[PDB]
Amino acid sequence: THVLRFGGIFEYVESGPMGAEELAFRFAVNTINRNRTLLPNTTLTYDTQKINLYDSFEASKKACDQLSLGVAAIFGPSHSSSANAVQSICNALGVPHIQTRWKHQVSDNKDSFYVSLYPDFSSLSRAILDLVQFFKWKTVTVVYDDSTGLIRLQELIKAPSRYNLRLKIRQLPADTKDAKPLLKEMKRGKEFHVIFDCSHEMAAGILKQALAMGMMTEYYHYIFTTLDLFALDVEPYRYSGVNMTGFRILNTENTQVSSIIEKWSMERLQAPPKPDSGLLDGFMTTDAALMYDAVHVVSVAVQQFPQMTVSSLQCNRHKPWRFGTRFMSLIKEAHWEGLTGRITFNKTNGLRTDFDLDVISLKEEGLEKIGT
Amino acid sequence: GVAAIFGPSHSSSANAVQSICNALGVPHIQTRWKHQVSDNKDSFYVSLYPDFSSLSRAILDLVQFFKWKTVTVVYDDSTGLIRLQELIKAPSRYNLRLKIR
Amino acid sequence: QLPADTKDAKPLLKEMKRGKEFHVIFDCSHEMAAGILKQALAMGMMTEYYH
Ligand SMILES: *[C@@H]1O[C@H](CO)[C@@H](O[C@@H]2O[C@H](CO)[C@@H](O[C@@H]3O[C@H](CO[C@H]4O[C@H](CO)[C@@H](O)[C@H](O)[C@@H]4O)[C@@H](O)[C@H](O[C@H]4O[C@H](CO)[C@@H](O)[C@H](O)[C@@H]4O)[C@@H]3O)[C@H](O)[C@H]2NC(C)=O)[C@H](O)[C@H]1NC(C)=O
Ligand SMILES: *[C@@H]1O[C@H](CO)[C@@H](O[C@@H]2O[C@H](CO)[C@@H](O)[C@H](O)[C@H]2NC(C)=O)[C@H](O)[C@H]1NC(C)=O
Ligand SMILES: *[C@@H]1O[C@H](CO)[C@@H](O[C@@H]2O[C@H](CO)[C@@H](O)[C@H](O)[C@H]2NC(C)=O)[C@H](O)[C@H]1NC(C)=O
Ligand SMILES: *[C@@H]1O[C@H](CO)[C@@H](O)[C@H](O)[C@H]1NC(C)=O
Repeated sequence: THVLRFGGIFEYVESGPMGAEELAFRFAVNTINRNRTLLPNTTLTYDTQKINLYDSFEASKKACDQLSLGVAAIFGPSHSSSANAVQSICNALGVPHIQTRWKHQVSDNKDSFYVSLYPDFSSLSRAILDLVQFFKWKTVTVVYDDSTGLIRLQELIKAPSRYNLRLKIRQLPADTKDAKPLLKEMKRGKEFHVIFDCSHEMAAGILKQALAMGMMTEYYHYIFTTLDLFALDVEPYRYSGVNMTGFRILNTENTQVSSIIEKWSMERLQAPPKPDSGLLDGFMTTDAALMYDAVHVVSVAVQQFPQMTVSSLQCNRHKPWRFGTRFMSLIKEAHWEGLTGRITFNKTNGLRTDFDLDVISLKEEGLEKIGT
Repeated sequence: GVAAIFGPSHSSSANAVQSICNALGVPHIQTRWKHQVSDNKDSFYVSLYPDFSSLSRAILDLVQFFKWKTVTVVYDDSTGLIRLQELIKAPSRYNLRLKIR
Repeated sequence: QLPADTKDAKPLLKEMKRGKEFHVIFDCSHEMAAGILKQALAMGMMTEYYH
């Protein structure tokens, strides 16, 4: 009648409540319900459960609990261990499974009811590979942190088979934040061009230890992979003369979009985020930005189909959801220029391989856009 | 009611049944290599297939007894690049020139 | 000469970095020597080329 119900599975915080991706999902449902102009007949409710992100069975419990309670979509357990579990819950039951962060798609996965609003690393990799040729390099050094990130950079590893690069691949130590044994080698090894593959939490920690090593002269050039380089405290580095270069998807250029981020920080007012870390405060990460888009993309789909009755499904009984294929194809065919530019999926797999990045770089006047 | 589960033998479903066996306590004896995620906090699993952290140095020893200076690693699926970590990272410490296809 | 009023000697050190001067014989008190040595780090003028 006037109610639809989205699911939700998030990490269980203990110290400091309501973590980062949970706020993005709550702020999105409240926004669409408030601004009545979009979707003007039904009100969205939510059933966010909280698990550990490294338990593929605690995820499978809370997935069937939301299926028994009755939902219309599950917005991702957001980690490669339990994402593959809840995806195959949603395939047998028929319910869509909107992911929000990249995982390893196995090449023979025969599932269909999933979309991935995080940009594919089959397209980010060629965006980096284009950017190591506009700068005309012949010797790079890919540094990653966990072993899954080597699958993230396939097209950059396979690149010296067709171009003139000379790859040298290193790995950060897994346990500590002390990568000074690594950087002493790279300073001595004459490697001035680095393509770091880290999260922005670990990218700030290397960028402080690359300053204490004196490896931040005007001879170096760091390309970061993460789409959160705009949220770095780059003020200790802006005068030195380095050229950090990264991509950026979250459109700050639009006034209608940057109004949301200004309205984001007022609920983020209760956050002293320990400013001795290296992260700017009051900025919304790109992982929370995609969850705010993922609610609106499905909200476009329910607008184009008012015949949804949220039924309750059993797991132990095997029966697909009767509005499955009708509602899933509307999600794969959608457009919504929300926070992160154009959201349009790919009809073959269901991923996102068509997006609009902004190449950002470091200058003395801050961290500025130099291309698209 | 069993005492052990002898592996679903593939990287998609091995990670599922491993985390079934961790919460239930039952051992999970694997029999073929998968991608161990570096932050997996499970304990009830053994892997009788030899690790590719040790096969990789066995290959890297064998490309030096033959005294090579130019190799060409060819793999088939993308998981196999994680299989050969220590051979890709090798020209940072030796005199090889890797070309990966 | 350092500016007399401020502790901001970044207009000075931008010239010395650009002027290729790698050898400096600073005459300061240790209160002001610590303040220049922090601003010589934010300018990136503390590589292994300087003395
Ligand atoms: C849905 O998703 C699928 C993925 O499965 C998309 O398919 C991919 O589409 C991209 C489009 O960019 C294809 O990219 C193309 O591949 C080239 C690779 O070079 C090969 O071929 C040349 C010449 O034959 C050889 O020399 C070489 O050795 C390789 O064998 C790339 O060079 C091109 O992409 C990029 O080119 C340059 C990079 O330097 C830049 O201009 C751009 O970054 C450009 O993107 C070329 O476009 C890719 O092969 C497809 N298949 C995959 C990944 O398996 C679908 O397109 C998508 N559907 C949509 C969007 O509707
Ligand atoms: C509430 O929704 C309405 C209807 O969309 C918004 O009005 C326009 O929204 C579109 C995109 O949704 C913008 O491109 C237009 O610029 C908006 N028109 C204006 C600003 O006159 C409205 O902006 C939404 N409310 C808020 C607070 O953003
Ligand atoms: C790498 O470093 C500099 C330092 O940020 C980049 O910026 C230029 O800095 C010089 C200082 O001598 C200014 O005169 C230029 O105007 C700056 N560039 C622009 C576009 O404003 C510089 O762009 C980078 N150079 C290379 C070759 O990568
Ligand atoms: C649904 O919303 C539209 C808005 O244009 C309205 O015209 C229509 O009457 C609504 N349907 C109802 C209230 O059943």
